[PDB]
Order: sequence, then structure tokens, then C-alpha cells
Amino acid sequence: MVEYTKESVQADPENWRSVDPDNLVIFETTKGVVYIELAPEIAPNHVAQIRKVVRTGLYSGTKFHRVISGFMAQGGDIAATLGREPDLEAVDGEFVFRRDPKSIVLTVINEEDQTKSQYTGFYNGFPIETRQDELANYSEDKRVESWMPHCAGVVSMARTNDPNSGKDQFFLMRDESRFLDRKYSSWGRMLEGLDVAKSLTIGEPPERPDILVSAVMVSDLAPKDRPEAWVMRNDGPMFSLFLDRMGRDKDVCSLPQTPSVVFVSED
Ligand SMILES: [Mg+2]
Ligand SMILES: [Mg+2]
Repeated sequence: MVEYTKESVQADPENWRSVDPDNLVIFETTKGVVYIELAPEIAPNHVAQIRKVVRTGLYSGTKFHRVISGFMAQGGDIAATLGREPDLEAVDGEFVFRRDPKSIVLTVINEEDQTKSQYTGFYNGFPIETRQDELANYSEDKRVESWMPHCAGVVSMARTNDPNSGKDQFFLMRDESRFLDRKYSSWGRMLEGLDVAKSLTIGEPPERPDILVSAVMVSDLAPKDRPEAWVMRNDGPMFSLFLDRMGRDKDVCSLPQTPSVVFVSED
């Protein structure tokens, strides 16, 4: 809706947060590129797992083997294309995190007095849903339960009925899917490439699935080769204007994603 230049973003740290290259993953697919920001504060062990799997090279060539319109695109089944079970352990479910409301502060969408058991907002460009902050007054850890809801753009971990079976398979959220919330380990967000995810070939499985051609951690690239990503600061005034413009009656998943931009290197 609004295009932001690299110059305008770099000059304005009040409104733009630079993404850590070790939190930035490039998924090159047969429908285009997806840039994912990892969310270590939301799912620390899953974020470590994704870095680990990416760095094995084993995601390369994995299919998007389960793609459901209006839901998600699932990929990352290494065994299916490697031809053998990979040397890879499962990761325990991380469906919620314990948030300190004095430390990790959500930007609310509506400033009106809250009256529900839960609310949503943004932190570092990630959508967040939470139990009420007032519970932290008396909880044993002075924290409250929060999670990253499965809005379009979120990236999460596939699993079986076993909550600890997440390992390699992931899904790219194509549409708001709140029935997944608190049941699947969301761990990242597509800064760019939601449209790419929404274009992956549908099927269970597709006859001829799209492919995750390569995955790269940006921190593993030489400095001059690194794309540079920025995410609008939810607590800054440009985001206030964005909410004004888009509608503050909307829940976090009915808004667009937090404005984000990825700039690739010159030749
Ligand atoms: Mg769709
Ligand atoms: Mg409250």
C-alpha cells in the first residue's frame, strides 16, 4: 500500500527496526522468495531448531506437499526427498510463552478500556495474543501466558497428535487460522513472500508440488551479500498512522502485517 525507500527507513530508527541477520531466513521456492523473521522470544527452541536444520542444507529440494487453500502451505519433510530418515531430533512443543508485561509490551490496536479475558496486539512486528497483563501481579513468575496467533504470514511447526513431534516440517500461514492457536508452535513470520506462499500449488498432495529450492540464514552470508530487512516499530508514530488508516476496530489478524521491507544487495 505504501512503498518505503531504503534511505527513508535507514534515516528513521524511531519507526524502523533492523532485523538481526541471525533471525532472518531466505526460503527460495519455485514460486519466488520468502523472507522469514525468526521469533526467539516466542519459541526459542524452535528457532534454534530451524537454524540448525537450515544449516544442514537438508531443506533444499523439499516439497510443499500439503497445501490447503485458505489455510496454509506445509513443507519441510526432509525424509521424503532425502530418501532416508535425517539425523534430526524432535523439539518439544512451544505453543505459548510466559511474557513479562513490564518488559515485553504489546502495542494495542484499540486504546479503549479492555473488557475481555484476552486481547491482541503487536510486538516487534509479530502478532501476539495474551491473557490479561493484570494477572502478572500475582502469578508465581510475574508473567502471563501469551502466544503468536496463526495470522496470515505466520510460520509454524507441523506435528502429529503428539505435541512433541515437531521436527522439520513447517507450515506457511496463507490465511488466519485461529483454531491452531495454543496448539502449534509458531516461530516466525514472512516479512516478504506471503503472496508467494499463497501461490504455492494446492493439493494433498499436489500432483506436481512446488519446491523449497534452498534455505539460507542471512548471518551465514558474507556481509556484502546479506539482504537487509526492516520491520516497522509498532510503538512508533508511523504505525499509529497505519492503524488509524486501516481501522482500529480490527483484530490483529484482520489487519495487514506490520509493514516490513527487505532490500537486497546491489551487484
Ligand atoms: Mg490461500
Ligand atoms: Mg488489561
